[PDB]
Amino acid sequence: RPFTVPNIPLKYLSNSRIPNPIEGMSLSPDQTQNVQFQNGRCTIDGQPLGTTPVSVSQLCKFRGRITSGQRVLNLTELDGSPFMAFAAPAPAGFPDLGSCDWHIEMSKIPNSSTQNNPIVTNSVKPNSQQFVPHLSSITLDENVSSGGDYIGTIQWTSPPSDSGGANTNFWKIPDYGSSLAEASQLAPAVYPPGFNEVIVYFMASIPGPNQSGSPNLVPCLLPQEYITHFISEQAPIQGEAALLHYVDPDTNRNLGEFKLYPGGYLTCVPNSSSTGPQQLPLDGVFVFASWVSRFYQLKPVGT
Amino acid sequence: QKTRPFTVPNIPLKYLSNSRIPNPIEGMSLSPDQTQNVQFQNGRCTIDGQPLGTTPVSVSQLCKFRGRITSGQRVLNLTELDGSPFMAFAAPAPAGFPDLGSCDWHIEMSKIPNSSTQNNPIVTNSVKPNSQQFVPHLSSITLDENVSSGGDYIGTIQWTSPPSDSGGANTNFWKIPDYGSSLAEASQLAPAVYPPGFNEVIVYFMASIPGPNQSGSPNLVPCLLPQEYITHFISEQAPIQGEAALLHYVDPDTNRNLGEFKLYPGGYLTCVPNSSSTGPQQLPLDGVFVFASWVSRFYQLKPVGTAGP
Amino acid sequence: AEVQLVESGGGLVKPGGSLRLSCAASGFTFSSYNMNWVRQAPGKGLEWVSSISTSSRYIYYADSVKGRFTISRDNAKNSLYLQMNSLRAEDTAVYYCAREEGSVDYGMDVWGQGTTVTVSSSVLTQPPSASGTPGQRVTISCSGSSSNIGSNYVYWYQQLPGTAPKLLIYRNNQRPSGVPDRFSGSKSGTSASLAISGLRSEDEADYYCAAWDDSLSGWVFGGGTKLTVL
Amino acid sequence: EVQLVESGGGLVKPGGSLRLSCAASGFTFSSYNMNWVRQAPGKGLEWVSSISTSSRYIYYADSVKGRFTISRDNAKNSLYLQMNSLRAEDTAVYYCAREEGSVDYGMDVWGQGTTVTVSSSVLTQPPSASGTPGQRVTISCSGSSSNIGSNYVYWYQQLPGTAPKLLIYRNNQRPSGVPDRFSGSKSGTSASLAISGLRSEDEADYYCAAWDDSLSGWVFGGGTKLTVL
Repeated sequence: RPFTVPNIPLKYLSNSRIPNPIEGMSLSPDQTQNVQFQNGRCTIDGQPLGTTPVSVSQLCKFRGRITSGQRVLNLTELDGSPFMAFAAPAPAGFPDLGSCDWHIEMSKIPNSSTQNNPIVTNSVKPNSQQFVPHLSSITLDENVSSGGDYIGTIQWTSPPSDSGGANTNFWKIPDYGSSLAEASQLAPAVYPPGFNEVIVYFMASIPGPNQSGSPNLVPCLLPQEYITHFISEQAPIQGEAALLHYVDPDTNRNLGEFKLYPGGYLTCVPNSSSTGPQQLPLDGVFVFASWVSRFYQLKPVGT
Repeated sequence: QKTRPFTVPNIPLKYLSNSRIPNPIEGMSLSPDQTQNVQFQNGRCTIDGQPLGTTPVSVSQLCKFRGRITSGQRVLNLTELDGSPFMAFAAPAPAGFPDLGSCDWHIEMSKIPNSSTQNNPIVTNSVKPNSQQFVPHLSSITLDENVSSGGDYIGTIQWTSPPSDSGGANTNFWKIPDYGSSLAEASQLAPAVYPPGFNEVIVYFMASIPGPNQSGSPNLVPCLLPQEYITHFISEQAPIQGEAALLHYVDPDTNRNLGEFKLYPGGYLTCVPNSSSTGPQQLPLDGVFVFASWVSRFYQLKPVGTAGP
Repeated sequence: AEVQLVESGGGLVKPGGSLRLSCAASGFTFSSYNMNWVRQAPGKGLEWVSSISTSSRYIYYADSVKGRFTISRDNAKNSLYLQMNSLRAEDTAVYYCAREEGSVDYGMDVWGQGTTVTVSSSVLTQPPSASGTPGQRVTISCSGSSSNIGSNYVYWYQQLPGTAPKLLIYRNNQRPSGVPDRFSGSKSGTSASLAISGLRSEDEADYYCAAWDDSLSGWVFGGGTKLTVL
Repeated sequence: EVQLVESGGGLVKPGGSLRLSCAASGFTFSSYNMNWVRQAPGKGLEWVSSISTSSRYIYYADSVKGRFTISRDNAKNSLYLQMNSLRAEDTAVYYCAREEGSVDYGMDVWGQGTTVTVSSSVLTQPPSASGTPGQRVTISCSGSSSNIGSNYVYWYQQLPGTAPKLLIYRNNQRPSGVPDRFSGSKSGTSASLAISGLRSEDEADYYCAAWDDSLSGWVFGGGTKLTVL
């Protein structure tokens, strides 16, 4: 009932859009820019939004049936329950990595084989028209030899096909697909809130090329283990923001001030235009300070 | 005494991870021999927040490895998942290192960070953990094939097969590889876990990894606690206040109690099966484990199960 | 769409009696904005009263009013209400309803004409007066403590004779559209100050500094500086 | 050979101190939980205290909390109780006993004891029972919700003068070497030992024992003297 944040250092926590360790914090390239992720979305009183799952083990996964010799994956839930389009862009944990191709790996469940490799490689173009997860299906790039119940994941990403040579861009989400009066019901956009404040993103890496030849970094608004805490704790909100300290666990010296908003996003004020949380160590811990106002003024983060 | 009250995460079991592979829990099981012991090195955490073996904090760090390999060669020189050095007697293996025994690991891995602009970054390979060069405790393992390009690889077990050079033994996820060293306190394995007695059996949480096995059946990996439980204890660090924590398995639709379980400080869960053909494996998977009260190792549990019509 | 707030229900009330003020909004989608009540004893400074969020989730009261007044909004009828009970001489004021707007860090950017309430049968410190000559520059200072200016942002309102106040400054040193850059704000420690350059005779007005106060969990105001131009 | 040997007790007087020792051999001392059980001349067994293998878990009887502290040194293979501010009520033979996992941590092995002399029960049993040879005799054990109601009942057999031996663990299991004439049962907050086919060698003092959740310690029956005619 008293609001809390898991007492673990950031270095040991998972991204909430890809199931990979957090590698750092950073700002969005345009610091006034809005995002609309469907995963890693949860109110701090514990309501998940979009397609967000409880556990990392169901993050960025898909599952469905496909007919032998065919390309169309009829989606279910990761446990095989049918997917009801009820307030939901796609099944739970379905990837929200927009603006890229998804080179996928999958396998049949349950296993029934006694030899051979059960893994199947394939590809998806989420900007393709038949990419309609919200209407329970996506069309793969190659036919699948053996029909069956496949569960799988994004194995690596590459720049998006049929985009006139655009780059990978993990700040965008896909188009889940809609028809007449059958619109996808998305988690709403997240906005910088004013008061000099920029949103902090937590970066992890997924394999795959990009046109700059740089690391392949996926941002997200919270670590997954924070979301799972909230879903469990369901602590009541008692203020317009929860003020948090990024505290050095060894020294008790707190390394920066942050406002964590009810909607499930975290902000800071950057010191200079160059600086920000990029420079913070990864072995600090976030600790709930007190409930505060819209109007609280954060000491800026950086050098 | 310290008295911060004990809690178990309030999420149904269906939605939580295995703690030995990063995959959702598909069921509960008893061990094939309900007297047998396990020495998993993941899923090992005390209920007061002290992880053992190689247990990582996060599902994202589970059943994963990272090392350098020089191009042309087969020796992977391990580090920790974040790049930082793994010293040659610091633990049985780097944190989150896979602990699935009695199987070949068929792995997939990529160079980290990314440097590429075209092509596929994924390299497949395999390990035979029963081989002599499988010495994670000395900070190196030897892959089966050469790696054409050398660098900093991070990767996972992509699928398993029955263990080669083992006399035709089947895949057996109840066992662990041979690794670790007595030569130092830190390199010693997390200890075996035995059924405590008292007619009690250990409850395992099962999940699935891809892989052919000898019976053409599910390829299911057992562990002792859902990982989210383990991460919760690491945060909470609730004081142990009795030799055993009584838990009820609750149907949250009605908050009905579907049965008593003892959660032991060492980090494992037990019950008493109704009979030789019944047990927790019949329970629904959408239930929630709830702390009831601290008890004795001598607490006599109501049996769990039934089987008729 | 003329953006407008109009209050009503004022008048003469007996001590110990009750009264319900209304505030009719038009020209902007009412339901999207937090609303406040700010009162003003005739010829005294600005006293924030109450504060109510878009869906009525966050409601705040001044301590001099806690237990006696009740803020509510009917988003259907584009209305803000202030029910006043156990009334006393201290409550005699002009009562303004005002709209918070996000683009100016939720400063009160649109006010109403006010309604007078007569019952019959300060924390932020400012200079009381200040004077300058045309062309010259004057600094109105404003000092608080750690729980208001020390923790929160400082806002500046200006008020011409017998008119509603006007947001001058938000976020310590930003200006709404239409506020000339002669005005500049600044904040250091538990203090803030407003600087007016190239002073003109239209700048003749009372100047108020405001800040949230986490100690009181409500707004707090300066005593008002009467700027006089000669 | 497996053996516990106890020492350092003898003819102290009130307010004084006494350090008992207990020496293990034939088994890995460090691998075992250890208790102190004392036995006033002609009276019943009283569990005193208990220490876990690596000393993490320590429990005392309500009547020694404040005055006795238990301890072990697994290197020197010894258990200790340093008894301080002793009164006359502390006069007994002090046994040290070992808990054995294969019998649900019943005390399988007791030493011969050491007598501490000083001068200047919750579970209820019959005081005595008797039976003609070959008969069946039953002894009842009754307690409350916090002991028998929640936890397993154990049974100790103490032969004429001898140190006790575990008869029944887990309500009704029989350790290796206990005839099937001895069966045990529990029902709610009560338990019963049944000896069928009675023999002269069965003449002993029988005790029941359960962990009491309230007291956070062991709790013993008053003991039943079984006379064989």
